[PDB]
Amino acid sequence: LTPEQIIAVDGAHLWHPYSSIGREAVSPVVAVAAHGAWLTLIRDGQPIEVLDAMSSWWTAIHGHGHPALDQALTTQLRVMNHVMFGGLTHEPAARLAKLLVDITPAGLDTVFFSDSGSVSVEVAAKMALQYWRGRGLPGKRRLMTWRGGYHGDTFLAMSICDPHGGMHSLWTDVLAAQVFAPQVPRDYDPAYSAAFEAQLAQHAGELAAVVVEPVVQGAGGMRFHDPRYLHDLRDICRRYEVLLIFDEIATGFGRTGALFAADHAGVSPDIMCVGKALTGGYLSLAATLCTADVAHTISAGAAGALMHGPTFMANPLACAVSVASVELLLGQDWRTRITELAAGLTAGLDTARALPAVTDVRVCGAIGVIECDRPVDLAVATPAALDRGVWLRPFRNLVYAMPPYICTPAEITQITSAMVEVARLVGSL
Amino acid sequence: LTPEQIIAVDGAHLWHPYSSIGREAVSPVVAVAAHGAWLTLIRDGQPIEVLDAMSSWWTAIHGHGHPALDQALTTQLRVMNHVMFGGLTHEPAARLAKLLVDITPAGLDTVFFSDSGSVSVEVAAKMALQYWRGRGLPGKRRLMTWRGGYHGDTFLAMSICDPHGGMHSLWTDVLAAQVFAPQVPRDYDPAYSAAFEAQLAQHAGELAAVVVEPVVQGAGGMRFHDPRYLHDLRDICRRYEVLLIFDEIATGFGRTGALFAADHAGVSPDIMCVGKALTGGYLSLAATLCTADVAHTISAGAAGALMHGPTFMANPLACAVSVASVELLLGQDWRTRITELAAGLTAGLDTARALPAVTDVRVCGAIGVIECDRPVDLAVATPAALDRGVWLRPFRNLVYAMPPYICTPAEITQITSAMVEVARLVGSL
Ligand SMILES: COc1cccc(NC(=O)CCC2CCN(C(=O)c3ccc(C(C)=O)s3)CC2)c1
Ligand SMILES: COc1cccc(NC(=O)CCC2CCN(C(=O)c3ccc(C(C)=O)s3)CC2)c1
Ligand SMILES: *Cc1c(COP(=O)(O)O)cnc(C)c1O
Ligand SMILES: *Cc1c(COP(=O)(O)O)cnc(C)c1O
Repeated sequence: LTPEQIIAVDGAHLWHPYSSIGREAVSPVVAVAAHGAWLTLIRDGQPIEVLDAMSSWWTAIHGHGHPALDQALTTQLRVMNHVMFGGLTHEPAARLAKLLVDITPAGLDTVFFSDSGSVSVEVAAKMALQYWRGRGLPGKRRLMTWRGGYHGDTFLAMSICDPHGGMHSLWTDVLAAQVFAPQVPRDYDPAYSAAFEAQLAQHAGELAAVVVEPVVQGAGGMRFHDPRYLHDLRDICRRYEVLLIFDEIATGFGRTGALFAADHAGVSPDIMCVGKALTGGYLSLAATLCTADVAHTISAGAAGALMHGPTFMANPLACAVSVASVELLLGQDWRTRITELAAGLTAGLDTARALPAVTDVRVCGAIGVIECDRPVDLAVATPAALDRGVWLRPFRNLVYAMPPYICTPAEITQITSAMVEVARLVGSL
Repeated sequence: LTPEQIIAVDGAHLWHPYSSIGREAVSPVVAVAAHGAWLTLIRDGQPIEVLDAMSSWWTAIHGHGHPALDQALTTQLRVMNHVMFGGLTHEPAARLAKLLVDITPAGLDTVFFSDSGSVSVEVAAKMALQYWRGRGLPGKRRLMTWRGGYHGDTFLAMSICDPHGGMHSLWTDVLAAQVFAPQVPRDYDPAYSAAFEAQLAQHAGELAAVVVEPVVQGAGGMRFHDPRYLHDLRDICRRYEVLLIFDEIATGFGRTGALFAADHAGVSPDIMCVGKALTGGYLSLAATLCTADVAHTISAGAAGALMHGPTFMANPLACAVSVASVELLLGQDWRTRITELAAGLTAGLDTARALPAVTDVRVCGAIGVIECDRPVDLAVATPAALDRGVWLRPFRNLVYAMPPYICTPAEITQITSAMVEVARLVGSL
């Protein structure tokens, strides 16, 4: 198919994320290649190379087509594409499980592989509920979180997404009613934690778990909070006998400046989810880790097993590329790399603070955000960035980037310049 | 890692489908290769070649390491591993969407890609709910099904799984309460459809959709029913204005002897799910298709969009291998191939009917089932099958196979021989 033919098929037959059929304000742009930090896109019928400032939705941490990751995939392909994980095991699964247990916050000893972040969140919830059932406490079945969160699109995951953000409005009566604390603030205020505790205390006997995104709330608004809040959550959960689940599907694998965002706080959750960058952006894969205590309690309960098993559980191809991606991250000075990227993002976005429509500029590791005082027009913003050689996708009032770790200083300058200019056009009209 | 090292890591760190940690009666067997219809497994320190009689949980329709599928993957890898589907489109997605629209039951004109069958079921339910909300009838929010079904492991999917088979007593107050008709019989009985209608009639104003597995119920007990029931369902659904959803995640792509199981009845559902064999068993991928009417009604509603969007939506690698797998199937005389396979299964399983512990023998397309009078002990069955050069995984009281389409007549008889011998041992204790 030609780009024109692709557009015709797409408009007629393809759903996109959170999209319509037949009512799209702008056609999607045809992507024809991806290499390193660059996508090749079709603009006016011609192929142009642009920076993947979004890392293709947090995924492309090592860039596209990294020789080591391409090689890992092709190597596994020649030996074993896939076998069922029911009754069989294999080297890619064992290698990955071992790596993940070693590098995640202390105490996370068991690994349940699945196909996506939303599924890994549902697995996490299932672990939590089956845990309390194994303790003879089946009343502990609700979840608590703070506002501003995102945990995926399956129906349980939706129930802990921000009620405004995730629109409880058109989903009233269908979603499980969970417990929501107020939006966690940026700066540390012990009074927020005390209030969180007081609210949790009232519900402790019906709560299985607190579930949060640590340090960075991603799709719900690109908000940052002080790591000390996670220290408080660990303490509150310990004292009131409620499990703590960290959703690191967006934050994992160096993105926030630590290997996992929990490391900023020096705290371990009872259960942890990982996903987006796990395979370095090659293939869908996710994992849910839990402590020995959680695993043994589930296994010793009346049920005797965790009642979940995805068809493609622990897929050898996805596991093999993940092993390569993680080893590639660990085998370099990733901490200095992210620090340099953060510095580059800070320097490049600093000029945005003075712009009339800009309310905030914030950076955390390899994440850069310009917050505006009004919604960003995608029909204006997208071509504005493309003409500058950058692929950006604003959301609501946010112009943001989470660039590949391989981006040079010159590339970060190019990304930030495009971001600043998108923000300039917001306050123009 | 050596096979012994894999076992050690596995026992300590890896969850398996529907399993415990540290309480497994049998260790998993190490798989070290897969090629064509054969797996290389480690048994007592030695590699052995065995037939993949399960097609690696219904996935490996063309066998493992098929050159056309291997090549399709590496070709796509050379150009573009992945890009975000938010604001971008690509050739693999367009090629696959066009194919799927053109081969599925008539009227299924739009395609939503996701990463697993369970997610695709959640997307189907979301489509149905959003459809009725777009019609100003939000009271239509429940689902109806018949007993014996399986639809995946996420929480909404669980709500329509058989209440006994999905131990809904273990998930009492947590699952959505859905409407269950009695187990659909094997033989056609107009009285059953009359009762189905009478029950649906009572709930019509609160029902968004009927959701069923067409013709073959897989994980809920490998049961077959007369296709005429689907004709009745389509009629009932039309007359009472309830959407019809077919879950073809197990039945799709030739498995039951028709391209899709709905084709046995000439029936088109409003929404359809596909998954297991979609990529030929290489990679996780699923799709939910719906009619233009459903798509337009969602798009014209208050939301203006289907509120779902997986990170790896329409992954180019997975889509590219799926294109090759679907084209490979359509490019051969698959119908004759499946008829030959079914004949081989029927001929080879006939002797089992006489065995003392066997209650039924049944075949539908490339699916062969020996139903026993007692739950099958995996500790006996697995080694017994491996001794006969075949990988079999019984569940409950069922010794069954869904072999790769590429199995020769000799290989099919080897599979059935092993199945018969397993059934013979079941009656030996
Ligand atoms: C998750 O909801 C529940 C709760 C309690 C019991 C159940 N039971 C079921 O879902 C039965 C359905 C079957 C699904 C498939 N299954 C499996 O062992 C496997 C699943 C994946 C397998 C692979 C990829 O090898 S095997 C056996 C159980 C479900
Ligand atoms: C699930 O029901 C609702 C209804 C209304 C709002 C919401 N949730 C939201 O608006 C916040 C969730 C965001 C998630 C990310 N998002 C996206 O468009 C994308 C999701 C995946 C994208 C990719 C892979 O490119 S873009 C925008 C919405 C959910
Ligand atoms: C994206 C995301 C999910 C859902 O992952 P999918 O792969 O899109 O299902 C869950 N939690 C968080 C924190 C995420 O960023
Ligand atoms: C396996 C299966 C599912 C779930 O698919 P996963 O990829 O395991 O999530 C759903 N429906 C049916 C009919 C299936 O056979």
